Amino acid sequence: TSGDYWLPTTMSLYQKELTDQIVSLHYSDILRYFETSHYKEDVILESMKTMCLNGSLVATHPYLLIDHYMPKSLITRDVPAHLAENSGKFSVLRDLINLVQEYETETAIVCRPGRTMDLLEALLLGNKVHIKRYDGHSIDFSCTVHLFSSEGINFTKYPIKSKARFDMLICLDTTVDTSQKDIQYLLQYKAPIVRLVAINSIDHCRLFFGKKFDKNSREYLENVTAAMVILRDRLGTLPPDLRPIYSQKLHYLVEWLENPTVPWPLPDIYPLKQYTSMDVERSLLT
Amino acid sequence: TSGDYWLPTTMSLYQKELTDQIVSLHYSDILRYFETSHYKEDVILESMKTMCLNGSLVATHPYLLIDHYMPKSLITRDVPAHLAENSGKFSVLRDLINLVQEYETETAIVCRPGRTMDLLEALLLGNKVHIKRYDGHSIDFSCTVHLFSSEGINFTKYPIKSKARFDMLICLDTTVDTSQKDIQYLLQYKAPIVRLVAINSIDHCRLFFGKKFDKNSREYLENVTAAMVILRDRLGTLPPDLRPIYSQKLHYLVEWLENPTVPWPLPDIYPLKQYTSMDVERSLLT
Repeated sequence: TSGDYWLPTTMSLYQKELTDQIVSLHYSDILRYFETSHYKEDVILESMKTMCLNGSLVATHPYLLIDHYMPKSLITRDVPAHLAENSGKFSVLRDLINLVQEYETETAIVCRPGRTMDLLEALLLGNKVHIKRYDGHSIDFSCTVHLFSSEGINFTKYPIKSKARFDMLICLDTTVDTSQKDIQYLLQYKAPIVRLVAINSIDHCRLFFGKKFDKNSREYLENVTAAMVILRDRLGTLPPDLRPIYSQKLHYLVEWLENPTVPWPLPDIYPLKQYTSMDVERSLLT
Repeated sequence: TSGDYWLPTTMSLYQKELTDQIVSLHYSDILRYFETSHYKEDVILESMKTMCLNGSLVATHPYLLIDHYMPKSLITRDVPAHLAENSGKFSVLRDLINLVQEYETETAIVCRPGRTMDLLEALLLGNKVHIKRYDGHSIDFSCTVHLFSSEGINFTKYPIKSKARFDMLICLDTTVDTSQKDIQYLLQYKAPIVRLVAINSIDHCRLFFGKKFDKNSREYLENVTAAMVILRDRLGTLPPDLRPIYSQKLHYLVEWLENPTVPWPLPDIYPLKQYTSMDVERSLLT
């Protein structure tokens, strides 16, 4: 295929409920937003913005949104499994690095800076992997995983030590813009993009409609929020045919990890319906 | 020891947050309750009551409180692990029946009727166990697990088929009154009580102060609610010395399952502090 693939992930029970709660907090704002369509009050424009942000943080990990109860130490042996258990996306990734840590490879992961980067590292300490960060921060393996910010790197204070290609570039959140100059640099080190996408979540909406309407388009923001709200009851659950692949811990993907030139083994990004303002109001009544 | 033992359990991340949310919903009522100490308005008396009930349902399983997103089928192979993952108490019990299913034994479990009973069954379908219910409802193993209501049985429409002792009686919730005539009947079938107690939760409060003050005592209700609210930041986390035992999946308890006459391997119920109305107001400001 194209070198640009999505890897759908699940949602925790907790991740599903937090999203249902985020939507409900913004109930009034959502209706105000679709009602007075053709002015968009900034109280309300930004109420939708923060809603999509919050739903997006949860989609990757609930700790990005709700701090307390978070382990004082992210370094203890129990942490990696605790984090995977509370994010369907971390789980998928944990299964993925379990396959690639079997290889002599440099693998790149791009995600937003800050706490996302520290939880990614916390997680990867449960894999047999070297971890390199390029933000001056942090807490005998054949595979090294490099963590890059999606919001600006700085290769002249932190150069790539590698020497070798990145065999794949993983996108953890929809915060990553793979077209930016810094990521296009990583992709050409001598590279396939796999995007971790929680099914039927804001990630899935941003991705799919990101084609459709592009930019900070009118119909983009609207379709993305209508679908986030409406699809909110089908968060993180896979079509029945994907289920054995994930249950078998993504072993399905080994031939593709062997030959990254081989066609992507999984279905293309599932289409998301175009929803009406009336579609959204129905969903909110229920 | 005495034949009456507690088995501390953990809390899910989701279980901890729901409890922090339940407490917060009742913020005003809690302060009103401790403020006008010496009249207790029933609006407020029952506000504390429902708070303790809700915190107690979550302590056993969040689905007892928040229905939606709950699997349409509790019978599919994935369900048992999904339920254990969302209740620290279900996890402990899953580890426990993994030990005892190795034996030719009749094991009794008492819990409140209704959905608690259906989730207990859902869970136990993931163990190599026979399951008997005595409430006319439901969805080659050496071990059979009998599920009894804590709120009245009816042995003359559903008699014990067993023929053999119950080697242990497990208390899932604080809903079980082991002194009642129906449970004292089960305990003498020719029996050790193990109580599944989520640490630093309402279960732990009811148990500990249930000695202390007994009955629907004045100081009982008050100490139990002050401690629930105050201990709400230390929900479900074990003292460091218990952690390998649970990490090693309760294998620590096998010699005791071999000889139930052997002294209980674990520490006695940890004491809970007596808290002030001023103690509770501090906790609520923070």
